[PDB]
Amino acid sequence: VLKIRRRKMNHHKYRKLVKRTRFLRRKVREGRLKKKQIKFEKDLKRIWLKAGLKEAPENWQTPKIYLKNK
Amino acid sequence: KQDDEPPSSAFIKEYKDIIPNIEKVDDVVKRILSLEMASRKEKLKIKQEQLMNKIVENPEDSRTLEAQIIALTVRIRNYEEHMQKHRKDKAHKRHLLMSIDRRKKLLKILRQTNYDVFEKTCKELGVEYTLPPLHFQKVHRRFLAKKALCIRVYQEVQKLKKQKRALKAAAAAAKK
Amino acid sequence: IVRSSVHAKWVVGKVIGTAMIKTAKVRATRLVLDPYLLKYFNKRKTYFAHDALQQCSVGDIVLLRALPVPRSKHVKHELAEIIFKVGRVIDPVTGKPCAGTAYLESPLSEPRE
RNA sequence: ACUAUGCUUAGCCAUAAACCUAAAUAAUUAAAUUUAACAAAACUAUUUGCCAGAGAACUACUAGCCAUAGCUUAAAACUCAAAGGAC
RNA sequence: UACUUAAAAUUUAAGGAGAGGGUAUCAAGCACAUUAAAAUAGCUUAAGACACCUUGCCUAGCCACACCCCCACGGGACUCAGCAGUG
Ligand SMILES: [K+]
Ligand SMILES: [Mg+2]
Ligand SMILES: [Mg+2]
Ligand SMILES: [Mg+2]
Ligand SMILES: [Mg+2]
Ligand SMILES: [Mg+2]
Ligand SMILES: [Mg+2]
Ligand SMILES: [Mg+2]
Ligand SMILES: [Mg+2]
Ligand SMILES: [Mg+2]
Ligand SMILES: [Mg+2]
Ligand SMILES: [Mg+2]
Repeated sequence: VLKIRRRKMNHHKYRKLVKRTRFLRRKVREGRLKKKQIKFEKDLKRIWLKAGLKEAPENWQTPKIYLKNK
Repeated sequence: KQDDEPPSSAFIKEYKDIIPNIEKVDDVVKRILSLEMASRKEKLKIKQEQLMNKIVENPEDSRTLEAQIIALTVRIRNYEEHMQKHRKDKAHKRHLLMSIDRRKKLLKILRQTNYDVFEKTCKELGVEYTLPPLHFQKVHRRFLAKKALCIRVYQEVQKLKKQKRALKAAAAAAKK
Repeated sequence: IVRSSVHAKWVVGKVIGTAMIKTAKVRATRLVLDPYLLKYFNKRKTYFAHDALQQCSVGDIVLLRALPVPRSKHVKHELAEIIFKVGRVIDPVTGKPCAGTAYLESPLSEPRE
């Protein structure tokens, strides 16, 4: 009885909280994805540098997979 | 397409062996009992029988793995023709994918039991069999991009080694 | 003609891969006792074996002989025998071809072909 | 009174009390089995998935996703001696 | 210690039947393979690789450490983790 009411009341307070801070969350996300991309690029640079290459493989450009490509 | 398609003048499987015995039959009667005045289901019973003769040693038996595989190839090619017109039919798209997977399961059992029959069945039916991969590979944009660089990085490192070996050997040859 | 140090002087397994040149990847299984349950389960190990003639196919049971000196880091066995060929089994008891629990050639007959 | 929308053509989203609140499969009906009660009589075997007090929490972080106020995955700190189910 | 060559104790190196802490929100690792004309594109991984975290265990005893920089040419912040004793 009170367990769905509490899920409902808890879920109600989260949707209200998300609405109040919707714009802040958007800027948080765009920055979390940018860090997620830099971490991806750096992890790829580590690989070729460890292998002994001084420059990335010819004709290679790290794909931007977290940007608004779709 | 496939090498053999039943002609429109062929009789249905019920009267395939009966009309030849009859001494004289009218052209109209032959046309009524031909494949022109029958449903597509009837034309598929003729395609299957033709393939059973050309592959199975004993076409009388239809419960063999080789015969069951032949039954599913006719259905699979039938579902494919259906899906070429009914592009948004999701029940038949499911029927096609489940029969393909069923044929693979049967080809696996046949390979494990009678390899000689397995090889003929695949060659005649034109079905390529790929063995199940030992490990499942996950797929997503981050993995496919890192896996492409890793292959590229390796190739570049090996190409450099080959060039160094040639130059090192060339210098040694000149000294000799 | 000293024998190998490795414990697995003779190992039986199934050929799970054959994509390396002159080498067959073989999966052996042994029974290991679970101490809590006191029930036996299968522990599987991979053995690289030297297939000189490339006569191995995936799914066939084979017997491996430990090499006296390791050929490489992982190749420490050779292909002694192919116990069962995949899809081409020959019954040991009667000697007649079989396809599962059935005789492709009856044991009563004597084809000698 | 009237709009999004319900319709069609192409995609996308992947959510329901998506519930028969019953995983599938083969048994048996006697094992002196109401083996709690209520549902839907009980129960054996096989295989996989899942659960390990409640709240915090259909949450935070993480990764994937055509999803960008989204979905799936999913904790801890901290608090209580209960929470919960059937009659 | 015996013989001028054979029995031990004690180690070292290379290995592998099997067993061996936690986190899967660590799910991919990125050269980790084979052949031996030097080619082939392979190797490990949900039966838990890789990463990180924690801990001496195997107990007639064993292992690691010996001021610090894993080491110790070299360098540094320059030595009781021997007994007793002191801050
Ligand atoms: K040290
Ligand atoms: Mg309207
Ligand atoms: Mg319901
Ligand atoms: Mg929800
Ligand atoms: Mg959420
Ligand atoms: Mg989240
Ligand atoms: Mg807790
Ligand atoms: Mg987390
Ligand atoms: Mg000190
Ligand atoms: Mg030191
Ligand atoms: Mg002291
Ligand atoms: Mg000292």
